[PDB]
Amino acid sequence: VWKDADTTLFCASDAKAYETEVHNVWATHACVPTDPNPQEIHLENVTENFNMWKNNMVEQMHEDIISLWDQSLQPCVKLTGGSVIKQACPKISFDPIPIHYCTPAGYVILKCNDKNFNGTGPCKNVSSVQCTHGIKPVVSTQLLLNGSLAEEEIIIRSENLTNNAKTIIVHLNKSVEINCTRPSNDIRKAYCEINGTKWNKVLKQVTEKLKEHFNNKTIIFQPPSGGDLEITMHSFNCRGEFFYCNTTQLFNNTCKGCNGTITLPCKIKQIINMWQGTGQAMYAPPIDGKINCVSNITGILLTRDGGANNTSNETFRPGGGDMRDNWRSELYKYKVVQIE
Ligand SMILES: O=C(O)CN1CCN(C(=O)N2C[C@H](CO)C[C@H](C(=O)Nc3ccc(Cl)c(F)c3)C2)CC1
Ligand SMILES: *[C@@H]1O[C@H](CO)[C@@H](O)[C@H](O)[C@H]1NC(C)=O
Ligand SMILES: *[C@@H]1O[C@H](CO)[C@@H](O)[C@H](O)[C@H]1NC(C)=O
Ligand SMILES: *[C@@H]1O[C@H](CO)[C@@H](O)[C@H](O)[C@H]1NC(C)=O
Ligand SMILES: *[C@@H]1O[C@H](CO)[C@@H](O)[C@H](O)[C@H]1NC(C)=O
Ligand SMILES: *[C@@H]1O[C@H](CO)[C@@H](O)[C@H](O)[C@H]1NC(C)=O
Ligand SMILES: *[C@@H]1O[C@H](CO)[C@@H](O)[C@H](O)[C@H]1NC(C)=O
Ligand SMILES: *[C@@H]1O[C@H](CO)[C@@H](O)[C@H](O)[C@H]1NC(C)=O
Ligand SMILES: *[C@@H]1O[C@H](CO)[C@@H](O)[C@H](O)[C@H]1NC(C)=O
Ligand SMILES: *[C@@H]1O[C@H](CO)[C@@H](O)[C@H](O)[C@H]1NC(C)=O
Ligand SMILES: *[C@@H]1O[C@H](CO)[C@@H](O)[C@H](O)[C@H]1NC(C)=O
Repeated sequence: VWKDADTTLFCASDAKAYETEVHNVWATHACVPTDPNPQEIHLENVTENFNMWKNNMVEQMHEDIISLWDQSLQPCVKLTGGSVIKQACPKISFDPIPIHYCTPAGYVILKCNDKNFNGTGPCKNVSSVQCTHGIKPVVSTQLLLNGSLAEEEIIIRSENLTNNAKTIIVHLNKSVEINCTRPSNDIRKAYCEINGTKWNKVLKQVTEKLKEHFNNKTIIFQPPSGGDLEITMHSFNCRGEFFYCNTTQLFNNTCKGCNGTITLPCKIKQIINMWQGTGQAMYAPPIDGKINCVSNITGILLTRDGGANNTSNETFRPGGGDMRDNWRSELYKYKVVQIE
């Protein structure tokens, strides 16, 4: 037997001693080797309750990535509320590795295997594990990149869909590749390429889903409605440089003559509004050469518009901000229980 519980966890990863990539370096000195012979035990006829939106694993993971980034990203200037900390800003090596989260002696992780699980509520196929799977801690906005895929249909996730303040995580079942380049030799201009057909058909499918959850209303996509660039743009980090990308072309409800390659305009930014805590950080101009990342779009962060009850439509805008949602998109199937 086992009661819901909250303990300190420990991490595991196959990081490399000689690799100077920051994620490996942090995982070398903060985690242990991954479990060599894992084994999950299936709890026969057991039904368990899960709550992805009220899970402490997420906060512990969040703290980890805040520390990783605090030890690894070295901005030339940092401007946190009166503080103006200055320091050398060498260009660093950057590429996330999977991180496992593991329970201490006396606790275990239950793993929801219900292929249509939405994150909250009950779960009939429950298995126990000592460690989560390898989770890449990919920091980004608007789009979830390089995560897992939904096992069956496209899953919709929300602490409470009725409430229009709580964010709507969409879990795709078919990844969409995003290919972003800063060509070699204005060195701050860059662009991401997406297959239109692939994208647009997926967005169609997403529309289907949202309609079912909203009395099959009219579903409208629009770009953010004000805010800072980290919010109005799809932001992420590629090879250490902060890419901001305009995603207006993706939320074009019109799509006809739009089945080709979608090129979204992007810029690398040196001054960013940080996500760890309040403050600004200045980095040095970008490295030379063809800076590129090819990534899987695996989920979308939506925020539904308020004050529409009295109409026949529901409009959604891409909506990042709280990184804890990124972690939630992989941790949704897990929960810690104190063993009895
Ligand atoms: O705990 C919370 O809910 C808020 N925390 C307290 C302090 N924070 C903020 O003030 N902001 C506000 C600001 C715009 O308003 C955008 C910030 C952001 O996400 N920047 C960002 C930088 C680099 C990358 Cl690659 C990226 F994907 C995103 C989030 C952080 C979270
Ligand atoms: C429960 O999950 C497992 C994966 O761990 C998979 O075989 C299937 O979805 C379920 N199996 C049984 C026997 O219920
Ligand atoms: C998730 O499933 C539960 C039923 O187990 C339901 O109560 C809840 O409303 C669902 N949430 C979403 C977003 O589908
Ligand atoms: C991208 O998606 C494909 C299939 O959807 C998968 O095989 C591949 O591993 C993914 N790439 C990354 C970097 O996760
Ligand atoms: C993904 O789920 C949708 C329903 O939202 C379904 O129509 C589609 O066929 C699924 N795609 C795959 C590859 O399972
Ligand atoms: C709008 O929708 C919310 C949630 O469905 C509801 O509580 C509220 O009464 C509705 N209308 C107004 C005018 O607030
Ligand atoms: C979900 O949100 C709606 C709108 O704010 C609210 O009326 C309802 O009570 C909420 N449900 C829960 C369980 O908090
Ligand atoms: C990504 O784009 C670059 C330039 O647009 C191209 O050279 C490269 O082949 C592309 N890679 C993939 C996997 O599409
Ligand atoms: C784009 O997507 C379609 C449909 O998924 C696929 O058939 C095609 O090979 C992809 N690439 C190009 C260049 O059209
Ligand atoms: C994205 O591009 C459109 C036009 O293509 C522009 O009107 C919009 O302002 C751009 N987004 C931002 C955040 O500047
Ligand atoms: C996604 O995975 C690919 C392959 O490992 C990597 O090249 C790319 O940098 C990743 N994207 C991000 C944003 O981490």
